[PDB]
Amino acid sequence: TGQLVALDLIHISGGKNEPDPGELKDLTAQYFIRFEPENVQSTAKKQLIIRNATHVELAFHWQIPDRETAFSIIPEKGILESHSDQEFILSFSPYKLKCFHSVLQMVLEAVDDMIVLEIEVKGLAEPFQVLLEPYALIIPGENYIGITVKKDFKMWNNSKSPIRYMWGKISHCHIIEVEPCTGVIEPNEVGDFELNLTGGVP
Amino acid sequence: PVQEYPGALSITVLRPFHEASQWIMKKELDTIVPPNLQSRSWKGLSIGSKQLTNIPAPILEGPKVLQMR
Amino acid sequence: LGFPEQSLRDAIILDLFSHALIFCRQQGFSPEQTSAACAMLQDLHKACVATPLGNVEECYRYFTSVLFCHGIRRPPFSIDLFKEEQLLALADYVVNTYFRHFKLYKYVFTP
Amino acid sequence: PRICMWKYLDIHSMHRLEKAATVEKMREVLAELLELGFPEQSLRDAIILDLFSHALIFCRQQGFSPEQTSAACAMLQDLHKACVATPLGNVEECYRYFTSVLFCHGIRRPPFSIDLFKEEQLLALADYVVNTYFRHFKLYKYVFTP
Repeated sequence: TGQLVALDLIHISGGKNEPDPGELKDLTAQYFIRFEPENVQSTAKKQLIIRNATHVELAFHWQIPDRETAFSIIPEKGILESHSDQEFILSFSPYKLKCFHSVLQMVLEAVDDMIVLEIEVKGLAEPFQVLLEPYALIIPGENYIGITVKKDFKMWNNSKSPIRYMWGKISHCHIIEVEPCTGVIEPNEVGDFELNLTGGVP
Repeated sequence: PVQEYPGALSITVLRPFHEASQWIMKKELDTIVPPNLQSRSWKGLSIGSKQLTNIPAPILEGPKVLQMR
Repeated sequence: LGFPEQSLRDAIILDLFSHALIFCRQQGFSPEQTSAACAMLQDLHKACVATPLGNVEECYRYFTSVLFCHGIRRPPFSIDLFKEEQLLALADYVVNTYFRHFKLYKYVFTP
Repeated sequence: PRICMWKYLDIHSMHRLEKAATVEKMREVLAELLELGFPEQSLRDAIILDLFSHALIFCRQQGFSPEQTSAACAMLQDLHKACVATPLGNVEECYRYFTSVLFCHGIRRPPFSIDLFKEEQLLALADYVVNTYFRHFKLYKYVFTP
């Protein structure tokens, strides 16, 4: 018996894709994998399923080779098995605030009768979800010259962003210092910073 | 407590303010768009003392001006 | 476009789109809002040069309509692509040469 | 590069322009002063009138002293003439020409210059100038050059 290649794909939510691709590869209705708030380290993890109906020992080519930096696909090699479910891991790690888009082309060369399959991937990155408590710190009382006072305030980054950061103080007399000057938060990690005030101006 | 004054206690008040004209109004509904058509990312005219139920003002996470006393 | 040295019209268009690319390269439109405003300028160029008669107000209203189509969220006829500061700025664009230099482009691109 | 004060518009014409508080009346006064014809018969005169009129409008928007008014008007007219004096591409030569002309007004050394002006206003021009016209240089080139 002679066989063809039919694109039978399943979303992460179990939504099937139309046989003999008519909705999967329509230019107006190209399936658009848009992402919810995704940060820069924990990639946008989505699973797509590709169905096989033959035992052919053939390879496949993923064109956009493979995308680097902002997109990662798992696995990248391996010839599938007959009647086996080929799961593909899509990882989206944006590099900037602007929302990124990528086009993935699955080249299939078995032979309308059938053409290459195209993927649209889009994902947005939140600029900063860093919150400070208290956003204003005041030293109640009268500090004499040469007297230092330190207070601890707590910062959390409710996002998947262990982004390094710097702490710059507008001080004309080196009155106020903060430790650490530089630091690396972790995803959803909350950090305690100490601010020291060594002022002496009347 | 004051680090220098014995027994004295200094009290500080923080209040967010308006970055621009106070007379710039804000509409009752920030958006009039159907809760689902958005692209996801009663009592009588009692002119008397009807309590203005100030909805706890949305917690301004880092407001741009803090009034201090 | 042909070489800018052989046709002054292509030179003018290339300069317009070159100042398009060089300006917007900071504060930040994403490539989406980018191609949006970019086709905005091209489309209103075509609309303004569509007739030799003066059509400043009509093209102005057309630009503002398409502007609010790119500033208001209502699919499939309008997309929340630009911000309010950005959208007022976009309004500030086409106002502020393409209806005063409107006579220059009118002389150039109306046979 | 010389002092262009009270060269094309004197104090009387400027006072006439000042009494014209509205855009349309001031455009009429500028057309009367520049000896330009009706904007409806020639596009070049219309372009020149619109340029000078909007120029006066934004200069109203900021605010300065009258000798500055006449200096800026005469310098605009002179550099427009220089830009349209030849049909060949001459952006950088007019660039450097009026670069030299600035110092004849921005720094105090008579009789080649006079300190009528401030650094902030200058840099404002460096700004607005290199922003617009040498970008739109081809537009005026196609119109005012043979």
